[PDB]
Amino acid sequence: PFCXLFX
Amino acid sequence: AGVGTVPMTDYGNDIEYYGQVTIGTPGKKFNLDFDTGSSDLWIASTLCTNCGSGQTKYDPNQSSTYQADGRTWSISYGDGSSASGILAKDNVNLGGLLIKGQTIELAKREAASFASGPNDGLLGLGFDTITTVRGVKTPMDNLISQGLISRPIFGVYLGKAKNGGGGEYIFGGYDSTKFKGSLTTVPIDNSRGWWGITVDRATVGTSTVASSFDGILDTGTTLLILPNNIAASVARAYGASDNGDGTYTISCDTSAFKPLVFSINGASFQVSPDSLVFEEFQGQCIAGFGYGNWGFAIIGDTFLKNNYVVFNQGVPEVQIAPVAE
Ligand SMILES: [Ca+2]
Repeated sequence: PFCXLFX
Repeated sequence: AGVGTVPMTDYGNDIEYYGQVTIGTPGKKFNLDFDTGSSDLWIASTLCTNCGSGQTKYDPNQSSTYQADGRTWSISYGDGSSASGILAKDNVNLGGLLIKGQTIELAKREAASFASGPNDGLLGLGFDTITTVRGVKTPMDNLISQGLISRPIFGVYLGKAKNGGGGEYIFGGYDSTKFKGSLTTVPIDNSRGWWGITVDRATVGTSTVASSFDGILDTGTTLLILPNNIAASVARAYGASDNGDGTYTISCDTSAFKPLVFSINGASFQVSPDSLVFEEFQGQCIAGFGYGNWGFAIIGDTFLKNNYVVFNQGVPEVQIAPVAE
């Protein structure tokens, strides 16, 4: 899974 | 494809979605992750010393429109990944829209997770208040000021791998073949530089698993990440077990599950039973919802692959409708 700035 | 239309590729089991962007003159095609949770446009480059052999790398020497810049940049994402390098200027072609003189960020270093993923970099679609370098106009800002879009919007369709994958972003318009019924307008709070909305409540069957909570619409996040208490309440409704790492183990058989319904601005939006299962590994299934220690939810792909969204940077606001399927 990805989690791109704040999270 | 129509003007401003970008077909997307669904990577794996709805892990992420990337589209082709042409950068430079004459230009090279790059696969970028379309991310509403960030606002930097960065790409792997030939200056990079720990980049993936598989990534397409921007080469300043091969673009007659490259313009050097003396600033550096560094980014660190919520999930611990990062990248850093120098700024530059060049032309970017987004679905036929040629943005002239866009600030691009060339990577010199990137996290291994990027080196081993499927994209060449990221296209940030968040607000300009969170660009890592002050004064950088984002691609949406330039589409608007260069008159490339006449409405400050982008329509987003993310497909489901189970139905063939795909997805489509339309800059400056939207496609009603992708959703059913009327769009619901939802005001956006961009005070933190994100597409923040308020969810009125969440129910599973007749049970109210959550009251109002804030969340951010993030195309760059795979799951539905909820604050601890809310995630725990949701998990109880489905008999999911906490893996102790921000994820849950759920039954691979979703035939018996009721949908997770969000009430937003008076309308119902759901996470269909099939979306409650993210991935299956050696007969154990990882749920489509996870937890994090924030007071707000990250409304990721689990939710967006079930609901079409028109993002309006102008108001700002969003228009949402259940996907046509
Ligand atoms: Ca991500």
